[PDB]
Amino acid sequence: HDCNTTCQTPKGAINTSLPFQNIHPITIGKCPKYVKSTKLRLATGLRNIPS
Amino acid sequence: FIEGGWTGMVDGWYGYHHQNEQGSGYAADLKSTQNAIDKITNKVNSVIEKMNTQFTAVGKEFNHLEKRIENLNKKVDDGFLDIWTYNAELLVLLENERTLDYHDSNVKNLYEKVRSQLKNNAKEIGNGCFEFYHKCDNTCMESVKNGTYDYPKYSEEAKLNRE
Amino acid sequence: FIEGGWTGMVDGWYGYHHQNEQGSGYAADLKSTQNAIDKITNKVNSVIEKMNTQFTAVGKEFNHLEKRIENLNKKVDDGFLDIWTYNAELLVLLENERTLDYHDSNVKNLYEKVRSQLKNNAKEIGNGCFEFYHKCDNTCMESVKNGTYDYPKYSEEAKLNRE
Amino acid sequence: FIEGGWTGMVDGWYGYHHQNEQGSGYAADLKSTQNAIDKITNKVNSVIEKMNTQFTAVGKEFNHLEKRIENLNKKVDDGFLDIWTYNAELLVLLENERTLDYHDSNVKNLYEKVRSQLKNNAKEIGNGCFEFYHKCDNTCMESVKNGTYDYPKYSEEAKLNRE
Amino acid sequence: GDTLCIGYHANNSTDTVDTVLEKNVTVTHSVNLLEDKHNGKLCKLRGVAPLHLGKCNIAGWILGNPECESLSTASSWSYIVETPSSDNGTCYPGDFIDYEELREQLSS
Amino acid sequence: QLVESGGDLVQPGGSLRLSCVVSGFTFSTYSMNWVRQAPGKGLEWVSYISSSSLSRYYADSVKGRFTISRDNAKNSLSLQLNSLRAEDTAVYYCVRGSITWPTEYYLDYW
Amino acid sequence: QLVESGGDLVQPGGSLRLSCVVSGFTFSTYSMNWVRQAPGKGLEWVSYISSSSLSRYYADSVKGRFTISRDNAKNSLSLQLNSLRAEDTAVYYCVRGSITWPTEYYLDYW
Amino acid sequence: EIVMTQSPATLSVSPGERATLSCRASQTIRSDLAWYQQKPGQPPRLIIYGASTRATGIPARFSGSGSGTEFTLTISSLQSEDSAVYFCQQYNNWPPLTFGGGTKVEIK
Amino acid sequence: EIVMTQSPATLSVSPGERATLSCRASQTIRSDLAWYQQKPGQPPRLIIYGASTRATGIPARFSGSGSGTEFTLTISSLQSEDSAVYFCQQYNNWPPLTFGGGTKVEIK
Ligand SMILES: *[C@@H]1O[C@H](CO)[C@@H](O)[C@H](O)[C@H]1NC(C)=O
Ligand SMILES: *[C@@H]1O[C@H](CO)[C@@H](O)[C@H](O)[C@H]1NC(C)=O
Ligand SMILES: *[C@@H]1O[C@H](CO)[C@@H](O)[C@H](O)[C@H]1NC(C)=O
Ligand SMILES: *[C@@H]1O[C@H](CO)[C@@H](O)[C@H](O)[C@H]1NC(C)=O
Ligand SMILES: *[C@@H]1O[C@H](CO)[C@@H](O)[C@H](O)[C@H]1NC(C)=O
Ligand SMILES: *[C@@H]1O[C@H](CO)[C@@H](O)[C@H](O)[C@H]1NC(C)=O
Ligand SMILES: *[C@@H]1O[C@H](CO)[C@@H](O)[C@H](O)[C@H]1NC(C)=O
Repeated sequence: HDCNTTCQTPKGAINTSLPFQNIHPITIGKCPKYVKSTKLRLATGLRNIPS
Repeated sequence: FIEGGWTGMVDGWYGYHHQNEQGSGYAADLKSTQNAIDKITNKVNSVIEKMNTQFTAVGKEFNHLEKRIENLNKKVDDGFLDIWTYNAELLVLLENERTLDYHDSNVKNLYEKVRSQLKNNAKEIGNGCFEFYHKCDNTCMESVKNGTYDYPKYSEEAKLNRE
Repeated sequence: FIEGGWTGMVDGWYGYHHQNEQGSGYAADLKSTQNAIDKITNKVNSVIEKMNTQFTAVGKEFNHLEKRIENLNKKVDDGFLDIWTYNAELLVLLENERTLDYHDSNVKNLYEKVRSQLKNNAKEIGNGCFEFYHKCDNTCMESVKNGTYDYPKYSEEAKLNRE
Repeated sequence: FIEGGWTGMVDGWYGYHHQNEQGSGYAADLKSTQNAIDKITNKVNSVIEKMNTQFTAVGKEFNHLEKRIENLNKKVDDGFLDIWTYNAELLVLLENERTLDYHDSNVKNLYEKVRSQLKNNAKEIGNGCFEFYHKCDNTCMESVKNGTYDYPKYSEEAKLNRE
Repeated sequence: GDTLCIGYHANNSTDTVDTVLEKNVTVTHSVNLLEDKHNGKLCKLRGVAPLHLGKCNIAGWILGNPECESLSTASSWSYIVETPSSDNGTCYPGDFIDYEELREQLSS
Repeated sequence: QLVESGGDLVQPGGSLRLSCVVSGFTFSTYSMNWVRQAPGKGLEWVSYISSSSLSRYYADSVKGRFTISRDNAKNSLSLQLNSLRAEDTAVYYCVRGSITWPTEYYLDYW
Repeated sequence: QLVESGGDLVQPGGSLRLSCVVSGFTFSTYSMNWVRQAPGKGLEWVSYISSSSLSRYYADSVKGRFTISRDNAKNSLSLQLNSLRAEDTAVYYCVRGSITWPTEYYLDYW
Repeated sequence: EIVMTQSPATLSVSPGERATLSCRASQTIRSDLAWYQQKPGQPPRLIIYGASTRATGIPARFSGSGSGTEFTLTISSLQSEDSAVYFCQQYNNWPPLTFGGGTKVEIK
Repeated sequence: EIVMTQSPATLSVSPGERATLSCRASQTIRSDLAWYQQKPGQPPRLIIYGASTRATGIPARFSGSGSGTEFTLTISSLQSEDSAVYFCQQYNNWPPLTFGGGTKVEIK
C-alpha cells in the first residue's frame, strides 16, 4: 500500500516509538527489539485504591 | 500510614481535603503534584529515549548445504532475544517498585510539612488528618496548605481549648 | 538504630521481646513477618521465573578452511558470556542491597506502630525498647503487640508514675 | 529539609557548624563521612571490577561472494552494541539516583542522632539547626557532636531558660 | 470544627502492573512500553516502495521467466517482497550458482 | 443499641436538655449528630460532634442557641437547646455517623 | 524602615536605655545587632540577638555591662547599658542581619 | 451549600410494579449521596449508602444510579412493606449535612 | 578572633580615576567578607556582600576580589558621589562580628 514506515515486518508495518515489540522476530528498518513478553507496563501513577 | 485514596480529588495526584465552618472539599497541592509529574515523566522518557536502533535487516537466507551457518544465525537471534526479554522484564519490575515507593514518600513528606508547620495548634489524629484546636477558617486553611501559617497567632486560642 | 538480633526469637523474622511480672520471652509479629516473607519469596521467584531458555545446541563444528567462521562463533559466545556474567553480578548485588534495606525498613515501621500506639504511657528508652509507666501485664502486652492497646485506660496511672 | 551546602566545610562530606561564645566554624563528622566514602568507593569499584574482557579480535574480513556472512557479522556487532549502550546508560542513571538519595539519608540520620541526644535541652529551629537553652561551650559542643552529651547535666538550666 | 486531611488521588482505572515484590497492582496511570500492533500493510521504507514480484521469485524476475514479464520495473527498491506461493524461476531445470548471494545484493 | 431522650417541651424563650446514651457502639471511634424532624416537614440536620470533642458543627438555623458536649466515658451525647422558638418543636434523633469520616458520611445508625 | 533612639547621654557610672522599632521587616525571621561608632574611631560591633531570643552575644568590651532583650510582637529591640564609661559615648545603630544566618552574615540593612 | 430537591413528590404504583424516584442537586455531588426509607413513626432507615451502592441488610429490590447532579432510586417491584417516605442526603459538601424534602411512595 | 586591618588609610585620586583598597586578615576568611561605604553623618552602606559579590542597589563601579587572607575593592572610576570611608568586615569567625579600622577615599 501507499503508506510510509520506519520499520516493516511480514505481518505489516510497525509505527511506534516504544523500545520493544512482540509482533515478529524478523524485521527491516529502525525497529523495536523483539521480546517474548506479552506485557511491559510501566506504572506512572499512584497505587489505585478506591475504598 | 493512609488507608486509601480520594476520588473527589481530581485536580492532581497529591493534595488536601478540608472541612471548616465555611465549606469543604478537595484541592491539589500543586507544587508537590507537578514535581512528581515532571520527575516521573522524565523517567519514562529516559527508558524509551535511550534505545537507539540502527537501520537493519534481520532475516538471512541459507541454502541446502549451509545448515551450520543457518544454525549460527539462529543462535545469535535466540541469544539476543533472551537478553532483551529478560532485561526488559526486570527493568520494568524494578522501575515499578520504585515509582510506587516514590509516590508514597511524597505523601509522607507532604504530611510532615504540615505537621511541622502546625506544631501544637492542632491535634494529630491519624490516617493523614489533623484537627485544629483554634477556629481555622478558609483563610487559615489556605495558609496551612501554602506553607505560610502563623503559629504564634493562634497559640493562645489553641492552648486554651486544649484542656 | 538497633544493635543486633535475637536468637531466642525463633518463630519469625520480626518480633517482640517482653518482660513483665508474669513472665518473659520472645514472640514473632506474625503479620509483619509473613508479609516480608511473601514479598521476598515472590522477588526471588521473579528473578528465576523470568528467564525462559529455548531448546538449543551451542557447539558448532568447523573445518580446516573455515577459521574465520569458527572465530565468528567464538566472538558470539564470548559476547553473550560477558553480557550475562556482568548483568548477573550486578543484578544480584543490587537486589541484595535492597533486600537488606527492606528488612531494616520493616523493623522501623514495627517500632513506630508501637511508639504511636503507646504515646505517653511508656517511656521511650532506646535500642528498640519502651518502658511502661503503668503496670502492664500479659493482657496489656498482647494488646500492644496486636495494635489494640487502650491508651486512655492507663493514662491516669501512667502520668502519676511519671514524676 | 536543608537549603544547601557549606563551603567552609572542607574536611569531609558531612558535618557540623557551630557558634558559641568561644568561637565558630565548621568540622566534619568523621565517622559519618568515612563510612559514606567507603560505601561509595566500593560501589564504584564494583561497577568497574565486575567486567572481565577476554583477549579478543573484533574485526573480520570477508570477500566478494561472502556478503551474507559479512552482514551476519555486522548483525552481531550491532546487537552487542545496542545491548551494551542501553544497559550502560541505564546503569549509570540508576546508580546516580541512589547515590544522591544515599547521601541525603545520611544527612538526615546525622540530624536525628543529635535531635535524640539533645531532647529538651535545645530548641529545634529548622534547616538543620538547634539552639541550646543552656550555655554550651566548646566542651559541650564536642560532646554533642561526639555522641557523648550528658542530658541530665544541663536539664535544670535548660528548663529554667525555656520560659 | 475545622480540620485538614492529607491524602492522594484515586481513579476508576483497571490498569495493573507487576512489581518486584507484588503482582496485579492497580495503578491510576500507566504507560505501555511494548508495541503489539501492526497495520497489516507493506509500506515504503524511508519513502521508497518495495519491489513486489508477486508469484515470481527473484531468479524468475532476473532471468526473465515468461510468466514474470507482466511485472513492472521500479528504478529503486527499498526491499523485495515475494509471496509464500511464489514458484516461477529456473523453468529450465538446473542450478543457480550463488543464488543466495545475488538475492542479498539485490535487496535494496 | 441507642436510647434517646427528647427533653419534653417548654414554651418559647425557655430551654431544654436533650440526651442520648449508646450501648452498642464504642462512642470513641465514632462521631455523632443530631437530626430534627418537624411534623409535616422534611428531615433537617441540626448538629455534629466528633469523638475528639474538638470538632463541632451547627446548622445556621440554630447557631448561637444550640450546643453539643459529650462524655466518652459515659457513652453519652448531650445537647443543650437555649432560647427556644416555636419552630424548634420537633422529634430529635441521635445518629451514629460512618466510620470513614473524611470521605463518605452517610448516617448508617439511628 | 527602622527608627532608632540613642537614649541621650549620662555621666559615667550611670545607665541608659536604648531602643529601636522596625516597621519594614518582620522582626521575627531576622536577627538584630548593635553597632557602635565612636567619633574619630572605626566601626565597632557591640552586641547580637537572634529572633528566638535564646541567643545573645556581646563584645568583650561590654560584657557584664550591656544587655539585650526584644519583643517580637512590638517589632522592638532594647539595649540596656549599665555602668557606663566615658568610652561608651558613641553613635549606636540598629542593624538588621542577613536572613542566611549560619553562613553569610553581612549586615545589609541600617 | 448543595441544595437537594426531589421532584416526584408522590410515586404511586400497584403491588409488584417497578417504580423510581429522582433526586437533583444544585451542585455536582459525584456520587457522594445516600438514600433513606422512612416508615411512619420511625427514624429513617438507610437503604443505599453511596449514590448507588446498597447498604447492609437491604434487599435486592432496591438499587440506585447517578452522575454529577442527577440521581435515581429504583424499586424493582414495590412490596406491601415498602410504602414509605424516601429521602436523599449529600455528603460532598458538608459543614452541615443536607437533605432534600423527601417524597412518598404509595401502593395502589 | 580574626583581626582585620586596612593599609591604604588614604586613597586619593582625580575624578574618573580607577582606584583600589586593600583589606588584610590575620586568619583565613575564605571569601566570608563584606565591604561598606560610609558617607559622613550616615550609617555605612553595604556595597559588596561577599568578598567580591555586589550588593543589591550598588552600581557596576564597584566590584571586589580576594582569597584566603587578602581582599580588594575596585572602584572602576571614582565619582563625585563616592568620597567615603570604606570598611571590611568578616563573618568567617564570629561570636562577635569584627571590622577593620576603615580607610578614606577622597577626590582630587
Ligand atoms: C512518504 O514520504 C515522502 C517524503 O520522503 C512524502 O512525499 C510522501 O507523501 C509520504 N507518503 C505518504 C503515504 O505519506
Ligand atoms: C505514527 O503514530 C503517531 C502517533 O504516535 C502519528 O502521529 C503518526 O502520524 C503515525 N505515522 C504514520 C506513518 O501513520
Ligand atoms: C501562597 O503563595 C503565593 C506565592 O507563591 C502568594 O501569592 C499567596 O498569597 C499565598 N497564599 C496564602 C494563603 O498565603
Ligand atoms: C488480636 O486480634 C485478633 C483478630 O485478628 C483477636 O481475635 C484477638 O482477641 C486480639 N488480641 C488482643 C490482645 O486484643
Ligand atoms: C570522643 O570519643 C573518643 C573515643 O573515640 C574519646 O577519646 C574523646 O575523648 C571523646 N570526646 C568527647 C568530647 O567526649
Ligand atoms: C471513568 O469514568 C469516566 C466518566 O466520568 C469514563 O468516561 C471513563 O471511561 C471511566 N474509566 C474507566 C477506567 O472505567
Ligand atoms: C492477574 O489478573 C489476570 C486476569 O486479568 C489473572 O489471569 C492472573 O492470574 C492474575 N495474577 C495474579 C498474580 O493474581
